[PDB]
Amino acid sequence: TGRPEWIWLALGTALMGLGTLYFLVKGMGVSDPDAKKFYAITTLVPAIAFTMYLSMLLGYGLTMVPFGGEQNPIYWARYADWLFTTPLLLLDLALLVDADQGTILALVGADGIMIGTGLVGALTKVYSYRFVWWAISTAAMLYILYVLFFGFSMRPEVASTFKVLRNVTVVLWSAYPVVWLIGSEGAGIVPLNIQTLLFMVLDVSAKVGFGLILLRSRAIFG
Amino acid sequence: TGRPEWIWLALGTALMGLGTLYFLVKGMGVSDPDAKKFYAITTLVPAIAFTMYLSMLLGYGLTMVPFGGEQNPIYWARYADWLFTTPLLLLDLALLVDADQGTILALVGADGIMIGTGLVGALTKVYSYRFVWWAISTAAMLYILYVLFFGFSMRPEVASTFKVLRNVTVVLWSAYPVVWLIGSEGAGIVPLNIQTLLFMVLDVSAKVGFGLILLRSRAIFG
Amino acid sequence: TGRPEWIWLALGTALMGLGTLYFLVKGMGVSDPDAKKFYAITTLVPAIAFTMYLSMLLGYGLTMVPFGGEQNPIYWARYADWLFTTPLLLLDLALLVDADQGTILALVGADGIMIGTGLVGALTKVYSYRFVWWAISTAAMLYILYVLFFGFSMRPEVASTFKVLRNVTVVLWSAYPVVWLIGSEGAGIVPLNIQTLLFMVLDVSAKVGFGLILLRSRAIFG
Ligand SMILES: CC(C)CCCCCCCCCCCC[C@@H](C)CCCCCCCC(C)C
Ligand SMILES: CC(C)CCCCCCCCCCCC[C@@H](C)CCCCCCCC(C)C
Ligand SMILES: CC(C)CCCCCCCCCCCC[C@@H](C)CCCCCCCC(C)C
Ligand SMILES: *C\C=C(C)/C=C/C=C(C)/C=C/C1=C(C)CCCC1(C)C
Ligand SMILES: *C\C=C(C)/C=C/C=C(C)/C=C/C1=C(C)CCCC1(C)C
Ligand SMILES: *C\C=C(C)/C=C/C=C(C)/C=C/C1=C(C)CCCC1(C)C
Repeated sequence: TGRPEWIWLALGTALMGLGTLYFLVKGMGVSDPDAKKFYAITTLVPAIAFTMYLSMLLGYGLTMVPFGGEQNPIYWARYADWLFTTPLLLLDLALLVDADQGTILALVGADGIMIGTGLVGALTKVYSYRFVWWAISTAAMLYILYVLFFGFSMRPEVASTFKVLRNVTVVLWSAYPVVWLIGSEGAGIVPLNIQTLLFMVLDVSAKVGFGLILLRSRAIFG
Repeated sequence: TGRPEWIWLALGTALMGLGTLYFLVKGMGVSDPDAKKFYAITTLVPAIAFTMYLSMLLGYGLTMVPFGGEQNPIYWARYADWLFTTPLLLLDLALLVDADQGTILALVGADGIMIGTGLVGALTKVYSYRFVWWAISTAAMLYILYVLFFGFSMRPEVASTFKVLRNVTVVLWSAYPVVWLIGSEGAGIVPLNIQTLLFMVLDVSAKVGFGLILLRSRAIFG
Repeated sequence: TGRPEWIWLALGTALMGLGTLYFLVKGMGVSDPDAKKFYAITTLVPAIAFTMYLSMLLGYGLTMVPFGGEQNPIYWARYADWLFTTPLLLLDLALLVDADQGTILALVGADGIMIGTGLVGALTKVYSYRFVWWAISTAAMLYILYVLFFGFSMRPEVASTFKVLRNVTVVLWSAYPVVWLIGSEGAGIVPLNIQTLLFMVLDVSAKVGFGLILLRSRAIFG
């Protein structure tokens, strides 16, 4: 179509779709109660992203936001996607390390604030304020990464896989506030099609790649 | 009023209301921890539907959607209703069979995708796309029914009641994608008042009738 | 700014902000699994309110609602705030008394109906109907307070702290339906700036003061 970013949305849609079907088939047969939780989460996440990418592709998950005296196309559906997939993702890490519930609630709450304020920032019409919400969102992100890095005796296999996905999480999650800032959502330093491309690549990395790593570990089996 | 479907919304409102009060009174005295969960769920579900039916009756839970070059009255509040009551309903069946958490998360997630994409379909302005979302929603439904049918040793009483409500669930839930397709939401083969009538009858069946069956079983008691 | 209520929104923002940082620092070091849940909740609640107060201060968490032939400024973000903080608050009391899950689900469900119908009331354009939703919301509140008062052997310390926060909860929560009724949201007997002032004072009392009392108790430690 007329939206140059469509190809990234179509590609994103296809890969989340393919990832969902992979994990869906991959998850067949799994009877270990613990393995099943990781499979459920890891299958659900790209299943949601699939529907959210398709809504952006079809034009539903997009709105227009006035700021800078300009009409800025804001794919709100990315935030809806993140609002559900990032706590699931954290759930993966919490179950991994048998996190305390209080810590999980801390993380999921901080996460909802993270996406919620990033959405608010994305939809805020007063340009300067966009970055106040960015800053607060980023602070919630930093809290989360802090908890994950310096909070989260497990078996060596758990500790081992946790360290991998933990380092993946930091680099990956940290890229999102940077893509937003430089992208058409924030400072408009990079145009929307490039920004969509970037977020697509991070999302598929976070929602299929991350799952491929997790589900490759015996750490998910009790 | 001027909306011919009002009587079905008024009737739906009254019966969910009456059902809530019934289960509320019925639930008094129940001290068994397990029985209390089934009562909580089974009381909450029509309590929510009551508020959602009343919002449709009063005109709040309704929006207008352009497609087919027509202004289509979409009772979005039915989806809000379903978004909360159908996982509760699944919760009833999961607790029944002592489902694994991973399986519950699978089900609740698939359920949210089911209602979420059905809502998206209901609000989609490009007519053809309405049915893409229908198809995806229906696929999530089929997944759920698959899990419930061929996934979900329990006591004979549990197995017995599970089989009943399971068969009820399949026929009942399966009717919804058919009513949407033929109704003014989808192909416009049946007009809105008839479609509302149909959904009211299914909702009261799913939100009061189903609860009457469940709460009639000793299966809910530990 | 031009909104006379801003100072109450700015003050509310500052105090929820200060409260969050206090509990955040206060919560450092806590390793007791149980204490951590109370800290997580009690820190998250004003963290959310902080973001919600700031959204009202900046003008994002506000919409205009036609009724009485007037344009009524409705701070929808207060309801978003409440929708998340009041179940957390109930969670605090449930964990306190080791509530049955069925009872918690009952409470959280009734709570969502409470805020959900109060939001619907706040956004309802037919003036009379505003109070039908108020009445239903209030009935859900009364249910909750009923459960908390005459439903919720614990150690004397638990029973002791529960009784305090329980009495706090009744007086505090009960003030909200009164402030809405007399405030510009309901009968317009008290103007919006006064109404905002009132809700700010209740919110800080409920979201920082209540937490200061809870976190002051050894009842939160296993
Ligand atoms: C361990 C196995 C079986 C791996 C195969 C993965 C297949 C699943 C579906 C396709 C997507 C997954 C690949 C993960 C890679 C990412 C981090 C990002 C790649 C995105 C872009 C397309 C190029 C890569 C492909 C492998 C599709
Ligand atoms: C087991 C007992 C006590 C049963 C009595 C149920 C009473 C509760 C409130 C009213 C509604 C419930 C009836 C369930 C029946 C449905 C499947 C659908 C009937 C809807 C339409 C009205 C006609 C039936 C009535 C019984 C109200
Ligand atoms: C037990 C200790 C350390 C108490 C100190 C609390 C400090 C935290 C942040 C500021 C707010 C908290 C005070 C709670 C009081 C309320 C019930 C309402 C007071 C609101 C208005 C401002 C005046 C009071 C202040 C103490 C800020
Ligand atoms: C899809 C899955 C994941 C891992 C996405 C991660 C999302 C974030 C870490 C987003 C963070 C944001 C911040 C910190 C500030 C700007 C707004 C964002 C929501 C993009
Ligand atoms: C109220 C309670 C229940 C049991 C309602 C069930 C709802 C569904 C099974 C709805 C399914 C839909 C699908 C499959 C596709 C069209 C959109 C719907 C959301 C109606
Ligand atoms: C912020 C924290 C808390 C304790 C707020 C409590 C909120 C309520 C008890 C609100 C109740 C309402 C009712 C009963 C009817 C009018 C609408 C309200 C949502 C204000």
